[PDB]
Amino acid sequence: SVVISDAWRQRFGGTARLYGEKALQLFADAHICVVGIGGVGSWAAEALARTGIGAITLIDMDDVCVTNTNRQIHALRDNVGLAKAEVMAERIRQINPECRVTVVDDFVTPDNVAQYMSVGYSYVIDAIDSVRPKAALIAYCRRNKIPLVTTGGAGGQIDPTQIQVTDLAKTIQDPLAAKLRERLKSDFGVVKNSKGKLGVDCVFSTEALVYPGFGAATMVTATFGFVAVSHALKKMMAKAARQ
Amino acid sequence: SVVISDAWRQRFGGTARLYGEKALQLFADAHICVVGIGGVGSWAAEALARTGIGAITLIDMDDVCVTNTNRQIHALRDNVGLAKAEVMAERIRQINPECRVTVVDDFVTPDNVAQYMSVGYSYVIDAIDSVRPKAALIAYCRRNKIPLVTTGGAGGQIDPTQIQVTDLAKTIQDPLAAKLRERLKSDFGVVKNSKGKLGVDCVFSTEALVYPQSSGFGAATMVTATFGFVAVSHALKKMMAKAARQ
Ligand SMILES: Nc1ncnc2c1ncn2[C@@H]1O[C@H](COP(=O)(O)OP(=O)(O)OP(=O)(O)O)[C@@H](O)[C@H]1O
Ligand SMILES: Nc1ncnc2c1ncn2[C@@H]1O[C@H](COP(=O)(O)OP(=O)(O)OP(=O)(O)O)[C@@H](O)[C@H]1O
Repeated sequence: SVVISDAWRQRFGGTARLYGEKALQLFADAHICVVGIGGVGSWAAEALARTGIGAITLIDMDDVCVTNTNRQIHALRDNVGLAKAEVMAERIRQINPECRVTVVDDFVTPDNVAQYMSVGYSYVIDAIDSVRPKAALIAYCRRNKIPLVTTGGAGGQIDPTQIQVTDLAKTIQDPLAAKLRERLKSDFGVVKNSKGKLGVDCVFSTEALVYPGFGAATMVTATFGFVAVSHALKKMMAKAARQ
Repeated sequence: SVVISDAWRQRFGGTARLYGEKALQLFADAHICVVGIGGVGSWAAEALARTGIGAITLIDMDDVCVTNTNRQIHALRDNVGLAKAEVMAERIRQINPECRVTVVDDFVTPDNVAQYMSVGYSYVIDAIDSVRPKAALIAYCRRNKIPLVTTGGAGGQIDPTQIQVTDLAKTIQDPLAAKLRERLKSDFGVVKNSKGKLGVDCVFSTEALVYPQSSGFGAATMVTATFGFVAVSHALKKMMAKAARQ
């Protein structure tokens, strides 16, 4: 459904060499949504674009702030005060002019989550920090079998080598992930499996949290983003191989 | 000491909250050199800037090519055909206008390495791909006790969770590192000591290589950038430890 141009092949030849032609087409035909374009999600957006994903949706309504500078790819002096999602969309268009980027200038809420998630995404990357919306987002994708990867807390951590993906039920050292399980259970009835799983893939770190509200670093928060994207692409490729 | 301005505190207050106030100033006073502004070094540079490093030198003479798009932070439509180091420098100035950024529009060679490393860097991040000059750079820094972190090959890899740090003698699934060791031996007589170590810290991955599909190894942002990020984290950690020891 995207006809790969010669220019696209120039941009993404390295992607073809790594994942294969079938994968290159799969990515070019994919539509991935990132919700929250902050210290995790902005790097996830970047990585999507640089891996030949053919359509990307970004959901956020916040502006670039100078305090974002330590950990968000869109935080540059001339961007300050502009909407994070539009700034990122403009950058994606510079990475891959043929990528179809949509900006939703809104916050996902429990009342609008169904209408936004129901578009038909290949994958959803959840990089929101507010717990009530995040729980609602995860609950919705999970019930509807919308492929999702969610991300735990990326602040207060210095070691990018401790980042990994596991079922949301098995995360450790992560109070955000913990409070999410709580909310899922009580407000959406989401609960453990036969196997002790919630069936929700989560990027988290095993690192014990560093208290000074938390600080953050690019090397860690970006790696959350990148690990979420690589997890998604792996799943998508495994699915495409199966059928 | 570099004076930390109120604007600096606005940009990097998150850094101070994570690493502490002493570290904020250590980073502001630091001068770190990145050699090779590509799949790994471009993201190393980005990360140094966003962590409040006060001086950064960038060494490369290559230009931004459209084929860099899959894995280099400076590869955008408008930059194609410009010098990588200059493009990256301009971006660092947008991240932190008070960072002092030096561009060396050249390649490191066995004949210029001493002059370029004679500067007194806090740290050197070696992200070059060419094995002969890579050996020359590493051998120079090692002999001179210049703090350095190198990396092996970042291509042919899809899993950013397998990246970690070991001594250069101990890397696996990394033809580049292997050649590098051969060249260190053959050209600088640098060889393993009694404990099996070269005394060179190297970012590598345990991942089995993914060979060319569809003309050398491919690469992805998610992995090559994480190489650079793990290099920066390692360097900052070592710098903080040496400061505390002192
Ligand atoms: N319900 C929501 N829908 C979409 N995006 C959201 C929602 N809630 C939060 N976000 C966004 O998620 C991102 C979270 O990013 P991150 O945690 O790094 O921190 P930030 O909010 O930019 O920083 P700070 O904590 O300093 O305000 C932000 O860009 C934020 O605007
Ligand atoms: N002797 C050297 N000194 C400084 N930089 C170097 C040296 N040799 C190579 N480099 C730089 O190291 C970086 C390596 O990056 P990377 O391996 O991603 O390759 P690239 O050269 O942009 O890719 P390709 O040439 O395969 O398209 C490049 O920007 C390159 O110009």
